[PDB]
Amino acid sequence: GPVPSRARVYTDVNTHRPREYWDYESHVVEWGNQDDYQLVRKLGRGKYSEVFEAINITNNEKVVVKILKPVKKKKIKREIKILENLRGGPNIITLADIVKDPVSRTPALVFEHVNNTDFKQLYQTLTDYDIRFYMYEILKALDYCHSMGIMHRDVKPHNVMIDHEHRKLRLIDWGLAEFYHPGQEYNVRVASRYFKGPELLVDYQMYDYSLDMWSLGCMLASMIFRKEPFFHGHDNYDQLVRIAKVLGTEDLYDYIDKYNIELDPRFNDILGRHSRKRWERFVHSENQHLVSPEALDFLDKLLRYDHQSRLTAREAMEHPYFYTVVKDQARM
Ligand SMILES: Brc1cc2nn[nH]c2cc1Br
Ligand SMILES: Brc1cc2nn[nH]c2cc1Br
Repeated sequence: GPVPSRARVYTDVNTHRPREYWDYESHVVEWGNQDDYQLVRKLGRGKYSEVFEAINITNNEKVVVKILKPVKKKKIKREIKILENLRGGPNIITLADIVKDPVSRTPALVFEHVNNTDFKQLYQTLTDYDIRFYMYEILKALDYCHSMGIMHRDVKPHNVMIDHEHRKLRLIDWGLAEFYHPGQEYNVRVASRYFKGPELLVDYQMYDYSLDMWSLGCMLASMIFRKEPFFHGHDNYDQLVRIAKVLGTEDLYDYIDKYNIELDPRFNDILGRHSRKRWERFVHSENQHLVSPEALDFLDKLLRYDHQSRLTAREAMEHPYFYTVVKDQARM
């Protein structure tokens, strides 16, 4: 059987809180009236999504309304409880209200207004400095939610709303976020293909906060190398092969042996043997301005097979890559 794992940081934070904090199934929701709002327009968030710009009639304030997709209410209360727990945290989207349509009875979340400019639309046109600035901003949100015992699990450019004129950033879509409890085995069918950590791909269930750090690595790699996605798999099996071709197969199989992972039979033929590639392989004339020794050292320390080996959010924030950002923050 597989070898147990525990989080390097924030391991027992939920244990030391009242049951009410994390026992989201016992949470009682006071449902508001969706009649306090009027939808203005549908926000283009993809096919699955049902997000709208709206106006709160009571005070003429712009808001964003997310109509919850028919789901186990377990998941609904989970997203609500996580949002409520993280409310007011650095770069976390603010849940304003919780409502139901009186006729349909369908649940909906009302958020603080933000522009519909997600990071995917801006993150391939950024300067060196701005990549570091916004990465550091994302890291604030990750450290906070992890410090509060929550892993996001869907960290990707599409879930990062950015107001580039006022330099503001919000981490959004907490619908896959879950509370970390040491020993718990989690669902591995979370996150999007290109940002799925190796632990998800080999079906290692006892993962932690460090999942989000892999996803952050994938985003960083994609930005500095101008390669979208960085790991471009056909499916979940070929995704790990794409990773394997960069990180190499030696650390992969070492990782499998360390945690005694029963590797799916399909993987046997498709992985092969590959060297660990030096990051220089991905630098070219059109991306050389975004790539530095500091960026490559930072990237390397996020993208590890072994989830234990990856930088924590706080450790990442104190990496040399962010020195000029930290400096400028204190100046202001
Ligand atoms: Br306002 C509002 C109007 C709606 N029509 N159908 N669903 C709705 C949800 C909200 Br909130
Ligand atoms: Br825009 C937006 C989209 C979201 N998806 N899930 N939560 C969200 C919050 C906002 Br604000």
